[PDB]
Amino acid sequence: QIGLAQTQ
Repeated sequence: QIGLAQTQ
């Protein structure tokens, strides 16, 4: 289980 969230 991997959750990866990115914002710029």
